[PDB]
Amino acid sequence: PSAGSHHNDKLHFKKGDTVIVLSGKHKGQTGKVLLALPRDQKVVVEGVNVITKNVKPSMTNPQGGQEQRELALHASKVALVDPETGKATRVRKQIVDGKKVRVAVASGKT
Amino acid sequence: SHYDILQAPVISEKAYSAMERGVYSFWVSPKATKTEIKDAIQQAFGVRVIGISTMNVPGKRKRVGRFIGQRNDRKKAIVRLAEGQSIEALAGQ
Amino acid sequence: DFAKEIDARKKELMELRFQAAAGQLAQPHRVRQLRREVAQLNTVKAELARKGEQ
RNA sequence: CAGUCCGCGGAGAAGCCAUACCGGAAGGAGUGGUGGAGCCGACUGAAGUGCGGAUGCCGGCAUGAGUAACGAUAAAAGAAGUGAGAAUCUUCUUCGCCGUAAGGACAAGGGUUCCUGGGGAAGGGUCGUCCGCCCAGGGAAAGUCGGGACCUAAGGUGAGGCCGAACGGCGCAGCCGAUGGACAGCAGGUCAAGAUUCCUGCACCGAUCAUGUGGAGUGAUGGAGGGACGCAUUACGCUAUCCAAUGCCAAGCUAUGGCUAUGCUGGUUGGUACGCUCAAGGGCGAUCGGGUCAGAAAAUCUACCGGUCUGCCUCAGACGUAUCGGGAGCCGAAGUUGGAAACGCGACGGUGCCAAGAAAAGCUUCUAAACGUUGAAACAUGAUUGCCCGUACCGCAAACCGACACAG
RNA sequence: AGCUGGAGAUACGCUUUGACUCGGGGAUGUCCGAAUGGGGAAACCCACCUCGUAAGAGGUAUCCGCAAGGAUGGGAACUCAGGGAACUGAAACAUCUCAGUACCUGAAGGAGAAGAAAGAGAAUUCGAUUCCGUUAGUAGCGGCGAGCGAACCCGGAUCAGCCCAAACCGAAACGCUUGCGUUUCGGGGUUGUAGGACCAUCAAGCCGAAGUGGCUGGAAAGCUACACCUCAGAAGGUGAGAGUCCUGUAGGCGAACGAGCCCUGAGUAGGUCGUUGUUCGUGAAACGAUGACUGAAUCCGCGCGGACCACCGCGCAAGGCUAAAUACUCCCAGUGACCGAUAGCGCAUAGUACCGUGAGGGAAAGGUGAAAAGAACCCCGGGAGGGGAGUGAAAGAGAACCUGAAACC
Ligand SMILES: [Mg+2]
Ligand SMILES: [Mg+2]
Ligand SMILES: [Mg+2]
Ligand SMILES: [Mg+2]
Ligand SMILES: [Mg+2]
Ligand SMILES: [Mg+2]
Ligand SMILES: [Mg+2]
Ligand SMILES: [Mg+2]
Ligand SMILES: [Mg+2]
Ligand SMILES: [Mg+2]
Ligand SMILES: [Mg+2]
Ligand SMILES: [Mg+2]
Ligand SMILES: [Mg+2]
Ligand SMILES: [Mg+2]
Ligand SMILES: [Mg+2]
Ligand SMILES: [Mg+2]
Ligand SMILES: [Mg+2]
Ligand SMILES: [Mg+2]
Ligand SMILES: [Mg+2]
Ligand SMILES: [Mg+2]
Ligand SMILES: [Mg+2]
Ligand SMILES: [Mg+2]
Ligand SMILES: [Mg+2]
Ligand SMILES: [Mg+2]
Ligand SMILES: [Mg+2]
Ligand SMILES: [Mg+2]
Ligand SMILES: [Mg+2]
Ligand SMILES: [Mg+2]
Ligand SMILES: [Mg+2]
Ligand SMILES: [Mg+2]
Ligand SMILES: [Mg+2]
Ligand SMILES: [Mg+2]
Ligand SMILES: [Mg+2]
Ligand SMILES: [Mg+2]
Ligand SMILES: [Mg+2]
Ligand SMILES: [Mg+2]
Ligand SMILES: [Mg+2]
Ligand SMILES: [Mg+2]
Ligand SMILES: [Mg+2]
Ligand SMILES: [Mg+2]
Ligand SMILES: [Mg+2]
Ligand SMILES: [Mg+2]
Ligand SMILES: [Mg+2]
Ligand SMILES: [Mg+2]
Ligand SMILES: [Mg+2]
Ligand SMILES: [Mg+2]
Ligand SMILES: [Mg+2]
Ligand SMILES: [Mg+2]
Ligand SMILES: [Mg+2]
Ligand SMILES: [Mg+2]
Ligand SMILES: [Mg+2]
Ligand SMILES: [Mg+2]
Ligand SMILES: [Mg+2]
Ligand SMILES: [Mg+2]
Ligand SMILES: [Mg+2]
Ligand SMILES: [Mg+2]
Ligand SMILES: [Mg+2]
Ligand SMILES: [Mg+2]
Ligand SMILES: [Mg+2]
Ligand SMILES: [Mg+2]
Ligand SMILES: [Mg+2]
Ligand SMILES: [Mg+2]
Ligand SMILES: [Mg+2]
Ligand SMILES: [Mg+2]
Ligand SMILES: [Mg+2]
Ligand SMILES: [Mg+2]
Repeated sequence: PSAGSHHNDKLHFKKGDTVIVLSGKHKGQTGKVLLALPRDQKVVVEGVNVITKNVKPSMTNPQGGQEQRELALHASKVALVDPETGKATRVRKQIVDGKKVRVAVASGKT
Repeated sequence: SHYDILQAPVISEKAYSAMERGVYSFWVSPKATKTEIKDAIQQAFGVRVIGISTMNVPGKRKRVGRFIGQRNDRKKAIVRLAEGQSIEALAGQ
Repeated sequence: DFAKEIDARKKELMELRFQAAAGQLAQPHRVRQLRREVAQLNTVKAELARKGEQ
């Protein structure tokens, strides 16, 4: 029993955001946020290939399958990129209405 | 008002074999008295009741994962109608 | 008029319970969604009770 | 453990493991092997700081040892089945053991142990395909049975009331409180598993209302009766219930040496309604009137007191007719005669005894007040109403009390 | 922008006309329980009265009071109060101590108590109460034994003193031989260097500066070459050790509703008898304190100054209220030369399992891995277990999942 968020159930990425990996064998690979699990700190991007095996199970079928699937990861990907990759994120710039806090590195958005 | 009283129709082969005879049985809230459940049937389905019986049923005491517990206590209640029986045609189909 | 819609909700809610004892229950969500409409109902009634009468 | 230095470490820390090296000892190094994430050395500071013992404590593992036993000396044997596997589970045919029990029904008390389908770890003193064990799902029905919506005993309460450093101790009425009083149905059928509950047949109870008879008096938290009670013996009738037979009915054989049925086996009535049918036994006297001083006053009801003339009521149970069941059996036969006989029924019987044997409501009878006396009390029929809790299963025991599938 | 409790599991779905989650109020809130319509073996039985269509709602205990409106019960430790031990020490043991300890019972609050001098005291000083230091083991008490043990001065924490009876006016109602006096209301009146009459910010939260390439490796946060930020190098997460990846931190903002500074007290003062508190055990025993019986004085008056007397000083009793400094810690935050699974609370959770008719007693605790990628598939076996294969850095990690010492086999 240890919550796993030392990061206050905050998340630096939205669902569907393009993202690059900092660390692990995936460092420098690219992916949109397919699933964002805040409190557990789990992040899914396409390309985190993992070979789950099962034709032991009956429910899908009397056999089953080995199959390729995603393996969700820690907020140890870079949250957001740009023509410059990686890098941190300034916020609080205004949208066309200004009601959307936004993002920038050197400068930009999203 | 009274739809809440009728917890669920009883399933099972015996309740079906009785349902062939024109008597119907359901679980009702344990607090329920005979008169209110007779009236709740006469409201919920529009037939006249002609006979009744009821029986409190303590739940089977069951256990998962070395956690032992009592299950909810039901109250079964069986009722026979006059010649305008057949209830709503929700039989075995 | 409020009690009429309450009881109309209660009837189908019990109908859902009756099917749920059986193998038919394809849309369990409609269960809890039927109950909040009851609660909201009652709640709004209380919200009128104090109003006007003070 | 702490402060400060020096540093080391996934080319791998502590810890664990060998080791012939090193200091005078407590000790400490070198190298190797696990290990996989923290840690050594120096100086200082503080301590829960050094274990062989305490019939020490928590823990694990030995010896006794494959030893004693496997929980009544009421024995078991063959076939056949299932199955991965069977001395043990299923079935069949013999065998043996209890039979005022070792059968059955209840109360407790336990709580799903009940039934069905499945399972095989552990529980079962061996096995296990099985179980009272594990899993899932069903089963539990009441106007009439027990309790409650009635009553009271002991006892416990207890406004008022009597006391007492406090908390509290008593305590009249009333109330609670069954082990007792009171009260309406029996016969049959059946889920795998419920039954005076459900179904079938036909009863009863109270309540409300209607139709009608009647067409007027009802008649209380108060009075009165009664309910209301001991023990031992014992007369008469009877039932339950069991015995006999050349009674009836049903079914078939038999053979071994015989019996050819007069042999063998089995059955041989339960409820209800109606009787100018038979019946022991049991109960009961009956009004008119007087007195106030009796029941608070009342009273047409009780008590006291005086006068007045076998009979009634009753069915225990039997017998007949009908009917509704059941009924051996291959849908349905017969239901006789004689006898025995309860602690049960008639009854609250007789007789004897002394130790002199609950209360209370229901209930019957009276008036008080009040309500009326041309929509009474009551009765008859129809209809309508019938609430709560309990009910499975074990229940002289493998399911309760004995730490156990316990010789209690 | 996710959510759909732990809970790890599927299906059904909710959400950018704002979900969830977080702070703030509202509204529902079955039955027991002070339980309170009545009963009762808690969580269940049985009623009555008004709404009256019915489903459904409200009332029906006792105590104080007209009437509002209070009260009953609960609360870890803390407070005050009514009762009040015994082991034990005394190397025995009665007085003594252990001790007004433990315990029971009552009242109450976030505190409580106490408190505004008929005082301490010996300078003709002090000027409420509480608490700390000290005076000081001084005085003193004690089978003068074991032992028990003050107070003033002085130094701090905190310091506020306010109100009524009573002489006197106005009655008003009632009490009597006639402009008067029992308890009620306003005025006025509160004392000792005598007074007074009547006549001269924190809450939910938002913003938040700064690093990249090569190397080892399974992995980068290590090493390394160059940098940058710092009112931020507290900390925790990330595949290993990250100021510059995340969350944060310093700083700054932050709300509709939200909590929080001639009189002056009599059945009494006093006394005798029984007793007791402070160091006070009858001692020369004052004083307070009350059970019993008694029973004064008024301002040229009353109590005390430790038997008692005179003098000399301190003070005005018999009516009340009064924050703060003080105690505790059920609960919250922070911190630690505190523990780290026999330690540490009994519990890494459980007052559970279990033991007891009961009051009550009362446990063991843990560890895959980075992430489940939690072992497809094949083999022997009903299994269980195992061998291959794969996943993974490691299967010298495989769910009887960190290490894996010793007994023992
Ligand atoms: Mg396999
Ligand atoms: Mg019935
Ligand atoms: Mg298990
Ligand atoms: Mg190494
Ligand atoms: Mg060594
Ligand atoms: Mg590691
Ligand atoms: Mg260490
Ligand atoms: Mg020690
Ligand atoms: Mg020694
Ligand atoms: Mg030892
Ligand atoms: Mg031992
Ligand atoms: Mg031998
Ligand atoms: Mg032997
Ligand atoms: Mg033996
Ligand atoms: Mg056999
Ligand atoms: Mg054979
Ligand atoms: Mg076979
Ligand atoms: Mg086997
Ligand atoms: Mg056969
Ligand atoms: Mg028996
Ligand atoms: Mg029972
Ligand atoms: Mg069985
Ligand atoms: Mg079975
Ligand atoms: Mg087995
Ligand atoms: Mg075995
Ligand atoms: Mg057997
Ligand atoms: Mg019943
Ligand atoms: Mg019946
Ligand atoms: Mg009864
Ligand atoms: Mg009493
Ligand atoms: Mg009784
Ligand atoms: Mg009885
Ligand atoms: Mg009866
Ligand atoms: Mg059948
Ligand atoms: Mg049976
Ligand atoms: Mg006798
Ligand atoms: Mg013969
Ligand atoms: Mg008469
Ligand atoms: Mg007998
Ligand atoms: Mg009575
Ligand atoms: Mg039975
Ligand atoms: Mg039962
Ligand atoms: Mg024993
Ligand atoms: Mg036995
Ligand atoms: Mg989860
Ligand atoms: Mg009550
Ligand atoms: Mg009570
Ligand atoms: Mg001593
Ligand atoms: Mg002593
Ligand atoms: Mg105490
Ligand atoms: Mg107390
Ligand atoms: Mg209190
Ligand atoms: Mg460098
Ligand atoms: Mg860090
Ligand atoms: Mg004295
Ligand atoms: Mg002395
Ligand atoms: Mg511990
Ligand atoms: Mg250990
Ligand atoms: Mg404990
Ligand atoms: Mg238990
Ligand atoms: Mg295994
Ligand atoms: Mg291994
Ligand atoms: Mg290992
Ligand atoms: Mg495993
Ligand atoms: Mg590890
Ligand atoms: Mg291990």
